[PDB]
Amino acid sequence: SLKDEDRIFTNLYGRHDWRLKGAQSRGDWYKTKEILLKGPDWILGEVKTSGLRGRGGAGFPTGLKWSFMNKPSDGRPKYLVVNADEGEPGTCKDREIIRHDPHKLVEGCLVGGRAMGARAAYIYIRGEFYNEASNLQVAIREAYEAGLIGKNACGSGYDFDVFVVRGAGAYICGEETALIESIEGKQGKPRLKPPFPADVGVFGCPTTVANVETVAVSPTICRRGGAWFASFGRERNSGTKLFNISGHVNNPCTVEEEMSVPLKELIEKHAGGVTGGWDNLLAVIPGGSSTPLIPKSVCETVLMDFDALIQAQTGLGTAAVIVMDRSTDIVKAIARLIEFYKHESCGQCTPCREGVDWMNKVMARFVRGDARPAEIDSLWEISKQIEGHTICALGDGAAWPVQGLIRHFRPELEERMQQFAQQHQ
Amino acid sequence: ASATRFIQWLRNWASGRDLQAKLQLRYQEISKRTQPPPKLPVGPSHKLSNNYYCTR
Ligand SMILES: Cc1cc2nc3c(=O)[nH]c(=O)nc-3n(C[C@H](O)[C@H](O)[C@H](O)COP(=O)(O)O)c2cc1C
Ligand code: SF4
Repeated sequence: SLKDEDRIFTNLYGRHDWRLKGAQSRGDWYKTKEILLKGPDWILGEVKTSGLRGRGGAGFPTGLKWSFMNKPSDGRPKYLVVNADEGEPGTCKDREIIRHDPHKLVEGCLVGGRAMGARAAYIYIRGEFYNEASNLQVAIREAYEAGLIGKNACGSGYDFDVFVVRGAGAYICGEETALIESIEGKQGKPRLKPPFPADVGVFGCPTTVANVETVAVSPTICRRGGAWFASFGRERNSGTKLFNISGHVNNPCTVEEEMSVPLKELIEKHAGGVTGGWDNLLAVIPGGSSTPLIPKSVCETVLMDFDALIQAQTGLGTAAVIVMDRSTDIVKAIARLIEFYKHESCGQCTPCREGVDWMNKVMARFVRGDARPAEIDSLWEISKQIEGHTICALGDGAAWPVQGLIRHFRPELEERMQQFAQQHQ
Repeated sequence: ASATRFIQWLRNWASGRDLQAKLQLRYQEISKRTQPPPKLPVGPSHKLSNNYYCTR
């Protein structure tokens, strides 16, 4: 019932030595000829039966999401979009899954090629990653020259070629409409999701946006057994998600741990700073930056799962650990995260461009402590107003963590406010 | 005669008691320039949180 320690049979293995010829020796592209020969009903049906959750910072299940982009009849040719850009600060899945083992992500494009019915595949990498982009292109150069992608792919009629497209230092490549608009040529602003979803219009084509970690699970489900990825973890949340332990820790390391693992044991397996949850003031974030900060009272009992964490009023989506020490300031740290959202908000929705930017200016006062005690109670209502009324989910991501400053905290905020007001006046 | 001492006896004698509360009656307790600058208090609004017009 409980989550297994690390798991000996893991999906991700490339970390020590792999280039191009080493991928065949490790265990990649083994059943590529058999997977391409199999129909779309067998490929998408296996993914639906396994029940693999969304690896990206959304929380939406993949099994239903891939089904919309099946396309029975369409005029415009279908495309495949793989968003490999780095998400929230803390999540370092992009730097590990692309630079070390690039062929694992390339196998997902071929496996998801015949399944979705894609004519051309796009791999979108962030502008900050240039050393990772050089390794990704060289692996694609070795793949195309060998004769496995393009024209005739593993003895099949479907011809799909992967092309790397570099961004330019933008966080607004997160949303499904945002990454589509960035590759389209226009400014990096997300289109309205309710009328035209991903399957309706993306670069003038019915497409599907997927994370690099989510794309890496597709050859693991196809080549190896479907029950192997389904059994490990919880009943609702399935699939081994790479959770990176970062922040105030003695040894920060990204580990490929199984789903529904306890947070007290997760810090112990990667070796934390002061303690797992005793010595240091526990204000560790269950997500990258989007999720609200978890208190010391509810941390050891709570499990790091895709569904179970949301029930404890801290929805982990980005799948990253950000631990905070007793010596480090809690208020000053999250105020920088809001300042991060100030720089990285696109500027469409007025509750975000004039909301989050206004939220940062109020939060800057809270660090110095020149605010009224009534201002804490007000700010909780503004954060509620931002969360519900936005185009993209960055408005959500800048609303959840500031609500975490109101819940479980507030004696920390009042003591900073009362002492600074008495000293100045 | 214009002396107040003798006159006050006459006005008290001729129908009803007088003396106090004069016709002019603007001698003492008449504050000029009102007061030092005051601060006007705010109602059930002004203080933030739960001040929606949906409720009001
Ligand atoms: C603040 C925020 C940032 C995100 N950043 C990324 C990202 O960098 N890359 C990505 O693939 N998905 C990101 N996502 C998830 C998106 O919603 C994505 O378009 C899609 O849902 C991923 O689908 P999948 O989980 O089925 O792969 C982000 C979500 C949020 C709320
Ligand atoms: S929520 Fe903010 S970042 Fe997202 S589309 Fe609206 S204005 Fe742009």
